[PDB]
Amino acid sequence: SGFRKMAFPSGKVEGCMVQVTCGTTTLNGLWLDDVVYCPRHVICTSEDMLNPNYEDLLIRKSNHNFLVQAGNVQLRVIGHSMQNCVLKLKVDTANPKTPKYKFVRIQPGQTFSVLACYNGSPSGVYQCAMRPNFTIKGSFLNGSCGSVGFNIDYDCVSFCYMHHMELPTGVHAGTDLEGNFYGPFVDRQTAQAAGTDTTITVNVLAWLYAAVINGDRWFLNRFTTTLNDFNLVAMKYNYEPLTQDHVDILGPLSAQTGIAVLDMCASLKELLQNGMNGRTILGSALLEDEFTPFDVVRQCSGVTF
Amino acid sequence: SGFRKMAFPSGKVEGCMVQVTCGTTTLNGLWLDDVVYCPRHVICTSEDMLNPNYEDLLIRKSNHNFLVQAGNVQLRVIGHSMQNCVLKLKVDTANPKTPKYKFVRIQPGQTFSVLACYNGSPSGVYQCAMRPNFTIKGSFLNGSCGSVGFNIDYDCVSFCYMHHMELPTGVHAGTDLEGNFYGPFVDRQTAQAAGTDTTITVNVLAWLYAAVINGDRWFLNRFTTTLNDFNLVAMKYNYEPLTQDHVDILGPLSAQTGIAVLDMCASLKELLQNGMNGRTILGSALLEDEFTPFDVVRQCS
Ligand SMILES: Nc1cncc(Br)c1
Ligand SMILES: Nc1cncc(Br)c1
Ligand SMILES: [Cl-]
Ligand code: NA
Repeated sequence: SGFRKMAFPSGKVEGCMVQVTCGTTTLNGLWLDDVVYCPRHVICTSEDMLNPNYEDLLIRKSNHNFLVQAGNVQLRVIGHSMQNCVLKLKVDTANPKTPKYKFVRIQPGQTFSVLACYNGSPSGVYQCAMRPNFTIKGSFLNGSCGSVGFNIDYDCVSFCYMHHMELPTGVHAGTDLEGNFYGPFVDRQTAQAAGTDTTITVNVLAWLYAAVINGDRWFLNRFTTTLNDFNLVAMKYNYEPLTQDHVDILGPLSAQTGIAVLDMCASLKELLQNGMNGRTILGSALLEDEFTPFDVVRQCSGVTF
Repeated sequence: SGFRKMAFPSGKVEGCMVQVTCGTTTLNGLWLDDVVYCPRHVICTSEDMLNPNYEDLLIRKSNHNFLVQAGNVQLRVIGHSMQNCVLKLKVDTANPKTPKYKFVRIQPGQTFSVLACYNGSPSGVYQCAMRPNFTIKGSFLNGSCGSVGFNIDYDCVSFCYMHHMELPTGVHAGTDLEGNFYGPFVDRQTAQAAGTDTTITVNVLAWLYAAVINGDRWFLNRFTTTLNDFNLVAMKYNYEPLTQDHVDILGPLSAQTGIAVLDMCASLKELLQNGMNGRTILGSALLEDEFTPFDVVRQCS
C-alpha cells in the first residue's frame, strides 16, 4: 500500500553527468558515447545574452575553451557544433558508463524524472510533469543548467529534457536533447513569461484511480456523465479537454476498479463544483495532476529496472 | 526557485541491491563489501508467522540454503549470522560498487530517500520521513521487503532504514541497518497498531521559512508567542511539541529571513486557526511536515 510521487532510479543518468566550463560560466553536460551535450548559452557573457548570435560567438571559440570534467578527470574536447539550442562537444573518449538510450520529445501532461546537478555532480532527483503551458515546476538554483529529464522504459533511458532557464514566476523552461525548446521560449535575456496554465485532466483521473486502489473512496458517487457534458465542465474550471484517447488509456484502471472513466468524471465533476468538504484524497487537499495513467499502473504493480 | 519533495540520487544505492531467496520466499538485500543485509523474516515459513523462533529457524539453515543473485550473477554465501532483526550473509565477493557508507539510526522527524526494490532491481525513489509514531508513509508492495532508506551527505551514503512490514493502516515499519526496529514493533504477524500520528511541528516551521525564502509572505502576522503558549495551542491540533532544541535548530533560517522563530510560531498558530482561505503555500493546500530544517537549507537560497 501507499502512493508517492516517485522518480525513476537515477543511477544510469548519474554516470553521464559532467561539468562544462566556458570562460566564467560553469554548468552541467550530458556525456553519451563521445559527445557531451549542454545548453548553447554556456558560451555567452552577461552582455552577449541580451542579443546573442550563437554561430558568431561559437566560431571564436576553440576546442580548448571548453573545459569538461567527468568526476575528477578532464575530458579532451576534439570538436564542437550546434544543434538548435544545445551545444555538442565531441570528446576523445566514449563514456564507458553510457546506458542504452534514446532522445525523445514528450507531450504536455507526460511526466519525467529530473536529476538536478551542480558542477557536474548530481544533487537530487524529483518527478516532474510537462505542464500544458510547456513549463515545468522544478526546483533549480544557479548552476543547474544542463540538468536533464528522463524516463526509463525497460533498460533504455529516454532523455526528454535539458534545463535552460527559470521564468519570472519561478517555473522552468528547457529543450529536448535535440535542442528544441518546450514552449514559446528563447535562450536570451528578454521579456519572457509563462502562459496561463491548465490542469491535466487525464492525470487527475488517473490519480483518483490510484486513490481508489489505495482505499480512498469517499468521492465516488452513483452518477455518470458524457464526454461532451464533462468537457463543458472542464473548460469552465480550466481543465484540459478529455479526449477519447484519454478514456481508452484509462481503460485498464476502469476495469481494475469497476469505475468507468465517465463514472469517475462524474466524481471529478462534483469535486470541481463542490470542493472536498474538508476531506483529503491520498493525503492531499488539492487535485494532483502530475501522475500519468502509466505512472499509477506502474507504481501499483511493482515494475523495476 | 521552486520547492520540490526531492530525493537523493539513488545510483550509489542501486549498485548494492541484490536478491535474497530462502525457501519459497524472495526479497531484497543490501550488498556492502562482502556482507549482504536483509530482513531475518526471509527464513520464516507460513507456520512461523505469529511466533517464529528465529534462533531455532536459523540454526537449521546452512550457507547453501541462501541464494543471493546480484544482477545475473549468483554470489556464494560463505557465512551467516543474525543481528537483532537483520540477517547478515557473508558472501565470497566484495561488492565492487560499494560506496562510502555508514549506518545511522534516525530520530522521528528525520527524512530520507527510499529506493523501492523488487527482486533485487530498483523500481523507484521517493522521499520519506520518520513519523513521530515511528512508522513511515511509504509506497511498498509485496516483495519490497529489504528496500532501504538513506541519505547521502557528500559522497557518503548514510543507511538509516530497511523495510520489513506494512501495518494494517497501510503504513510501514522497519529497522535501522543494525536490525533494531523503529518504534515498538516486532517482526511477527501478531496484531500490531501504530500509535496516533502527529504533525512534525519543527518541519512545518522550516517549510514556512522555505516559503518566505522563495518570496511568499501572505501567512505572516504582526503577533508573536511564547514557546509554551504555542505548544498549548499546537497540541490541540495534534502537532508535536516544539522544544528549545527545535527553536535553536531553526536559528539559521530565522536569521536568513529576518523572522524570529517565535514570530513564525505565531503565524503557524494563525494558519491552524484560519486555514488557507483558498490560497496555497509552495503549491500545497496543506501544511507540509516532511521537509526538515536541514532539507530546506540544502534546497533553498
Ligand atoms: N541558471 C538558472 C537556472 N534555473 C534556475 C535558476 Br535560479 C538559475
Ligand atoms: N511484504 C510487504 C511489504 N510491504 C508492503 C506490503 Br503490501 C507487503
Ligand atoms: Cl536523526
Ligand atoms: Na460516479
